[PDB]
Amino acid sequence: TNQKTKELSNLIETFAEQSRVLEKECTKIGSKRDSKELRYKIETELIPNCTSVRDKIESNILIHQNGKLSADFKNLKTKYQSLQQSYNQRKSLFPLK
Repeated sequence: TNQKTKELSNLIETFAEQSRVLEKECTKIGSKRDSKELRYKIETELIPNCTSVRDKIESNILIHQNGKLSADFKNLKTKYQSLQQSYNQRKSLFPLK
């Protein structure tokens, strides 16, 4: 409703996308597309931006005030964590060469 909290959803809205992205880039990790540029883009562009997107959401106290939104990012950062883990492992099992 509020413009301030509205701006938060904009960050979350991206996180939500970045979330699917991580799982997207993570799904290809060690699978054909497996390329240094990918893992690099992932850790140097995706995750860094996804998590950075969190700090932006977490920075907005409205995230702690708004119960609904509070869960929004929480679900993203949460699901995002699973992605990094599922991929981080795969990346260790599917080395490039």
